Amino acid sequence: LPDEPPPRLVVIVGPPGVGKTTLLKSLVRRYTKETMSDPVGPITVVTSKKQRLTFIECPNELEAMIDMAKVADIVLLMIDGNYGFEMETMEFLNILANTGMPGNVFGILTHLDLFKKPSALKDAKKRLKHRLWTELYQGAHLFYLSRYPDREIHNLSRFLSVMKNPRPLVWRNTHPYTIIDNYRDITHPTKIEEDPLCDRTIELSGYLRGTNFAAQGQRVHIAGVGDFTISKIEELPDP
Amino acid sequence: GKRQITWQIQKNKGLTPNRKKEQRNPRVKKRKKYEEKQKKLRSVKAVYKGGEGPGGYQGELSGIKTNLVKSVKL
Amino acid sequence: EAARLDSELKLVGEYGLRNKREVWRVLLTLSKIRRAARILLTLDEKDPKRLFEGNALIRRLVRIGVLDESRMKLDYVLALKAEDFLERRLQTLVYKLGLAKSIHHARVLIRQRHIRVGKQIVNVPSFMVRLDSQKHIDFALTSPFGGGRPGRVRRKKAK
Amino acid sequence: PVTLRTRKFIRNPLLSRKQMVVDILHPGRPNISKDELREKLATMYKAQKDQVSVFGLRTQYGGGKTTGFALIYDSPEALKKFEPRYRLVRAGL
Amino acid sequence: ARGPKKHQKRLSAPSHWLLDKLSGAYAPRPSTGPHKLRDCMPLIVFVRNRLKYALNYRETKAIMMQRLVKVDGKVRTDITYPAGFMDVITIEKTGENFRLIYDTKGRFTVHRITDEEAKYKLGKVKRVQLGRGGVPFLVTHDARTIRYPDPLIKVNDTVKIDLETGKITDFIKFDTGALAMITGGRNMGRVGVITHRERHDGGFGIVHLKDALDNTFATRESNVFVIGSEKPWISLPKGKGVKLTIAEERDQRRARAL
Amino acid sequence: FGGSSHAKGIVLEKVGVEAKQPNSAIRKCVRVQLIKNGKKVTAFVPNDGCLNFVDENDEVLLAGFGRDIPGVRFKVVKVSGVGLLALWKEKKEK
RNA sequence: GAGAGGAGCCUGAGAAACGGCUACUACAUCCAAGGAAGGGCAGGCGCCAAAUUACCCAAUCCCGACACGGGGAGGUAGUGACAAUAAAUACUGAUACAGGGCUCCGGGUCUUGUAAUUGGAAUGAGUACAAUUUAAAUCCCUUAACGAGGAACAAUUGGAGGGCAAGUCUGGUGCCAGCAGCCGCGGUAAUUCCCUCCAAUAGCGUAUAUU
Repeated sequence: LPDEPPPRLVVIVGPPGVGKTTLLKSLVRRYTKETMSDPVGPITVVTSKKQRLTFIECPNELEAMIDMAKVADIVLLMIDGNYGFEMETMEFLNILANTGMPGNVFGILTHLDLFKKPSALKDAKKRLKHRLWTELYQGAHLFYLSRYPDREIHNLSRFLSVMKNPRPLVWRNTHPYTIIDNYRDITHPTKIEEDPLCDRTIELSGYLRGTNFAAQGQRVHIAGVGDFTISKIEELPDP
Repeated sequence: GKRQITWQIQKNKGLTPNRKKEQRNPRVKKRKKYEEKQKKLRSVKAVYKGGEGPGGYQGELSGIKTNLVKSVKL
Repeated sequence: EAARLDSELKLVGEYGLRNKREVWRVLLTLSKIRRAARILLTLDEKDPKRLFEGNALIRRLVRIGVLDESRMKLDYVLALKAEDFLERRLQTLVYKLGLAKSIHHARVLIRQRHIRVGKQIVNVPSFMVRLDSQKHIDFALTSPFGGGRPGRVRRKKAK
Repeated sequence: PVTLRTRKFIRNPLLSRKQMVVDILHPGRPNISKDELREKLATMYKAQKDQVSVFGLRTQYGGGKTTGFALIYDSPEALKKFEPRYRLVRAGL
Repeated sequence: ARGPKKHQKRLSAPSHWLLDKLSGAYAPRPSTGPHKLRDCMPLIVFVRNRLKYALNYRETKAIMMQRLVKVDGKVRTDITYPAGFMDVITIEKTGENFRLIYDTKGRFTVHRITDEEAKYKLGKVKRVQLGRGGVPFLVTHDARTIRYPDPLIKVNDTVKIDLETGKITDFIKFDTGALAMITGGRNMGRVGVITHRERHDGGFGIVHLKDALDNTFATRESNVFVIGSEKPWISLPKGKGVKLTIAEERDQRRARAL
Repeated sequence: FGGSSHAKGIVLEKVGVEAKQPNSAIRKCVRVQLIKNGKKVTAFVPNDGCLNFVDENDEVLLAGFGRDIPGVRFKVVKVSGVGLLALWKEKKEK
């Protein structure tokens, strides 16, 4: 699929540090133009001439981690320092080795402030880098962030800004998918008001990622809830 | 309340051949190998092992065999 | 082969070693020394580099106590073997000087910091002890065998 | 305690400090705390707490001996106008 | 190359200074002044290396800037400008000085020396020629211009000035059969005694020298430096500047060792 | 196959998965599409358990031998980058 | 030695100075479309991924109204099984029971073992108060204190060989033989059951070129 590409999807995975996930989220937000606080779910970020990106916060539910493990274009693997690993990182890692191997997965490492000695930090860094090397790839790129630096996130940008190729995985070559950016609820006010629960029409709006859609009357799966049918397609134009 | 990772996870042994505590240390393994091959040379050839001990020759213990000629023709 | 396996098994059994790498190491240094003695024997006597160079080599091997101080000839330094070097090594001097009960106990009592050699304390059991420094092999001062504190098991025993 | 034997003293009349070698020992103790040693070079060569500069101070092998290269002034303004800045901020100045 | 730089290289640093091979790239290059590159000896190299009276340049500038050190009575608050030749350097408190001389090996050495013996200076005539006003004045080898001398005092005389106005109180005459330091050639920096002078129309007429123990060497007039007739003005260097052999002088050192 | 030491390949057909003997050479051999040469050579997967890991269409690295079908010549060493013995042991996933 | 590019120009002690002006030549950026400002090496990918986007002018040294102000020389550290070096993963007793252990068809030798019961010492990896080293940190050198009983503080890489079902598959003049067997009646908080030998050993295997 040689498309003039959509935003490449980057995952932020890790243990239940939610402050870690939104930490790196708002951190790379301040690397790009904005400075906003509250994260919407999928948030696209313009980078340079090849392809802009998009960023997401994987919740602590690993059903969503296997959903976005099916999605992920490139991977950011956010991991503790004084704790070793937790289970959810490994579950995502071989859940992704099973689902489909992306072109780029990167380790990135937090909580380096909570130490006592640079010998202990260096020993745990070499050990933990070795366990990423045996679980993931021989000589992968791991990273370190001590709590808001800018130079480390700058060369991090110099690694996720030189996108190579989203290596042709088969399912993502022949299956059409789209992560819903904007949630939109269209219902008649006597349908939503007179009936407490009947059904509601939902305009999910997003960027077409997969193979080409059906021009009329498509069946479509939505994660968790189930498979539904498209009542309508509109398309916002682009420059 | 963090999910601790277990030991096989940390060290992917997987399915390795079961090995010995004597094989764990190579110096112990060559120590237990030399003791056995010192033992087997007792069975084959004749070792000195001291002369008459304390008691002073209680006879030729472990028998005497009269037909046997254990010698190198020269 | 099998002559090397029984030979190096006899060396790793006579003297308490861990692998055959140290055997090959000792035979390598003996190959260099015996090689130098050979190529000094190529010249005649009264070749002054055989006199002074071979004289210096036999003085150095008398000094580190491998060649016995009685014999003073380069043929007698050609006639060496690896049990001289392993007989001069520190571990076997701990056992043959009776600080230890067995040779593996001697290597434990060397990696364990219990022995000193003169002023140093020596962790390496492959330490080529000099003949002059042979006498001063003894237990270290902070060890339980050279005075000092009685160590972990007796501390947890007193408590 | 600490044992104190000074080697190669020089009166150093050029700067009104003193080019001193001060060789100390702590046998059996942990290490010697050079600010407490700035409370030790006060009566032995008549210095106040400001004008005791100490550096070098490499402990010899196996505990015990410890070499120290020290410099005592005769005025704290000579300390400030003759002393380096990292030695000042390390020296609480 | 193509104009001046102030960076000195370290493998090419010459003999008189005793610089370390360590500590980064660059060495303390001397800048312009009285003398050339060779017989220069800065206060950087002098008070830090030759005397060990320094730790770093906070201390050395902290010595130099406070007006305690004098060079010919001048303050000389500069690090790159040189100290001269056969030098008089001041430690005026307790009344001592530093004459720089050669050793018996040919390199410079410090000497604590008195106020009188320091307060005169032995400076060679470089030139006696005609300038403005119609007078032949004297260009010294080291620093200054001695205007209105005695009119027959010519070149190659080495002058006892009193250092105070630059005026001749005595001179040592360029002569055959006289005692002279040599600063150049294959045998540079040696006290000897000249036996002859040769003319050599074609450049640099020379002297034959034959020392106390009959060793002959013929060196040029540009490097000869007549240091004394007998008249011990300056301090005597070690071993009378004879430069004997290392083995025999070594046996003399072991003989005179305490 | 003397210029390079390992050749990549596409697993084309698992030849003889319907055999009866569990560790016979019929069940062990696998048809391989060589990438640069274009030829089709069969190679020995060293176990039936490793044959359960050798899947269709996958990038598979092969090597030679050195010493039921004497004449099948190559050997499957990797499947999709991961080594096949490290897949046979429980070392790595794919 | 030659340097967006020809053509000219200016400064200074020293430059045909270009990371300085003036036109012309080839592109290209802000605009309210008249006008303006514009002319480097390093980084990543590349011709499925493996060496930091580190900290300092503290030393040594250089430059300026000049003790301060400035330094992409230099120093300090981080990764690294490509090598090269030293060597951990234990040491030592006591008793009890067993009678065979080993070696070449019949020989030859005399103490050997135990998933047997117990007792001792030894601690070094590591955890780490401190202090020190240092521009600051770290490593080092000191260093109080904790720090070993296997189910652990959890040595590997190769090869050779034995045993096995109410299992499976194949051959064939019953009961045999073959290849092989994580798969068996039940049972997964269900079960507690079978290994020996050789090699190198913090290193080892494999493929081709091969010598």
